[PDB]
This record gives sequence, structure tokens and C-alpha cells, in this order.
Amino acid sequence: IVEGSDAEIGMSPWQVMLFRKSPQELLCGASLISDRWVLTAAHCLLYPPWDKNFTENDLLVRIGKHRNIEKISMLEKIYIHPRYNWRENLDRDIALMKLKKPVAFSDYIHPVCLPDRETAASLLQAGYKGRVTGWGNLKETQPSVLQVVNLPIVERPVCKDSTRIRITDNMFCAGYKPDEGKRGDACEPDSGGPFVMKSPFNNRWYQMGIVSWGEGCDRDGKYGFYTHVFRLKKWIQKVIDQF
Amino acid sequence: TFFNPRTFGSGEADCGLRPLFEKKSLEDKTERELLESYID
Ligand SMILES: *C[C@@](*)(O)[C@H](CCCNC(N)=[NH2+])NC(=O)[C@@H]1CCCN1C(=O)[C@H](N)Cc1ccccc1
Ligand SMILES: *[C@@H]1O[C@H](CO)[C@@H](O)[C@H](O)[C@H]1NC(C)=O
Ligand code: NA
Ligand SMILES: [Zn+2]
Ligand SMILES: [Zn+2]
Ligand SMILES: [Zn+2]
Repeated sequence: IVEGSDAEIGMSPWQVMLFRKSPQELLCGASLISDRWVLTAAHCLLYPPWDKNFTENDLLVRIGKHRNIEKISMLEKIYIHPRYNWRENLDRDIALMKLKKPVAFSDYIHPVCLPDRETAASLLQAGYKGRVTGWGNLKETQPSVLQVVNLPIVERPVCKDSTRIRITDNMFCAGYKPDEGKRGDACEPDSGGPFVMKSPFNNRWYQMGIVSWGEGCDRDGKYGFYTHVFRLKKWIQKVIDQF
Repeated sequence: TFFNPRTFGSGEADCGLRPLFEKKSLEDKTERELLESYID
């Protein structure tokens, strides 16, 4: 997270950290959506060019409070979207991981909500701000504490005009425009981390996106791209209700 | 609900409300920015 601020204790209890098992290495962010399911970006688990093609046994996740009541969980199974397009533009950059054993919710561990039809049409509008969190780079090339930054969702036409990469309805972008004054952006390896919004209606936090890609970090005229969670909720259902 | 509780596990009913904030009626230091963004 670039140009972000320190996160308060228990501010993002659904925050998950994805680690390489051997050798231990922080790979990506992720989010807890239930006591046994974790959402993340597909490119965090599958991206051959970066020699990433992980098996469930190659990874571990950490949840909860940052060296005692933290939670280390192994993975039972990994699910990557079958239409994830890593060769082109990262279309459908989404993956699911099932924990080997469900985790107990605590003051520091709780799931984020997934949006329903009415919610994504009331809050997923240009101008509205969401929140992204992560342990990624603080500058284009690391924090000692989880970082956070709130960013406005950007109108599609502006997103498309900001890059030559093909944008799909499965992505949205967010970040401040060059002259809005404020700054902020996610940065590698914040991928897999959640872009959440707090509903003023029921006071619940919903995950609207997943850190997916960007060109550089916090550059003027460019924006961060996120996997559109709601558009892919059907796949999440098939996978969860399938298995 | 959208997910069967048996595959999905615990959570779709207990989600998005933080024990240390919403549950204690405490606002975090920057969530008001999000609220402000909704208000025109
Ligand atoms: C994997 C994540 O850590 C990372 C997130 C980038 C977010 N950046 C900003 N500014 N919010 N994703 C990536 O690094 C992805 C993986 C493939 C390469 N990549 C990029 O973002 C490239 N810099 C651009 C790109 C390459 C291929 C397809 C789409 C975009
Ligand atoms: C992942 O590695 C498995 C071999 O262990 C391979 O069959 C699969 O094609 C890889 N996924 C790719 C490269 O997209
Ligand atoms: Na920018
Ligand atoms: Zn500091
Ligand atoms: Zn190659
Ligand atoms: Zn609870």
C-alpha cells in the first residue's frame, strides 16, 4: 500500500496473509469470507511466467493478530477460476482456498461480507470510496504494520482511457484523479487483498473487489484495478456449494 | 442466505461487523471518509 496509513488493531479482522511454505515467504493478501473459505487473486496462486503454480501443500495462511494469537492454517484445497486469463489481461483474477480446519472467530478474526444484488448496485458507483489493505510495497521499487487507504471508484471510461490493457466487465478501477489532491494505491504484493466498503444501511463491511493489477504504483493518471467480486459471485457459489 | 451453511461453514450471517468496532459502537479513525463519499 502506497501513501496509506497504519491500520488500527482489529480494524480488518478478515485480513489474510498468504505465505509460501518452503521457503517461508509472504506472497499475497487474501480475505476471510467464512470460518473455512478464503478469497484471493488467481495470479497469487497461478502465474506460470513468475513460476507460480502452487499446490495446496505449498502454502499456509495467517489470520488474526499480527505473534501469539495469530492463526496459522494449512489449505485443504485451492480453486482457480477456469476462465482466468493470465496470458492476456488477468480477466477473472479470482481464486478460492478452503482451510483444512475451520477457524474460530475472535475479536481479531471475523469474515467480511460478500455483496448481494441490491448492495452492489447501491454502493458500486463511481465517486464512492472503498478501502484497500495490505502488507505490500510502500513505494515503487515494506511495512511493520498492516497498511490501509480509502480510494474512490473511478468511472469505467476513465479507467479504460488510463491504460492500453484490455479492461473487462470483471474489473473496476479506483484511485484519485491527478487533481483531486489526495493519493494512494495498492502495490505488489497487495494482490489478493480486499477492497471493502462499509454499508451505511446495515453497518456491515462488504468485499467489492480484490487487488488485481496496475502499472506502477500511485502514479498520476493511472489507477489500481480490482477483480469485480459481485460479477463472479456465481462462480464462488458453484465452487462452495459444489464441494 | 446465498450459501448453504454446510459447505460454506460459519459466517454469512455473522459477517462484516467487527468485534472491536461496530460491535462496541466504536468508529475507526477513517471510515467516516467512506461515509462522506456516499453523501453526494
Ligand atoms: C499480484 C499483485 O501483487 C499485483 C497487484 C498490482 C496492483 N497494482 C496497483 N497499482 N494497484 N498484480 C500484478 O503484479 C499483475 C500480475 C501480472 C502482472 N501484473 C501487473 O499488474 C502488471 N504491472 C500489469 C499487467 C500485466 C498483465 C496483465 C494485466 C496487467
Ligand atoms: C500447474 O502445475 C501442473 C503440474 O504439476 C500442471 O499440469 C498445470 O498445467 C500447471 N498449470 C498451468 C501451467 O497453467
Ligand atoms: Na493514480
Ligand atoms: Zn509510521
Ligand atoms: Zn513463459
Ligand atoms: Zn462473531
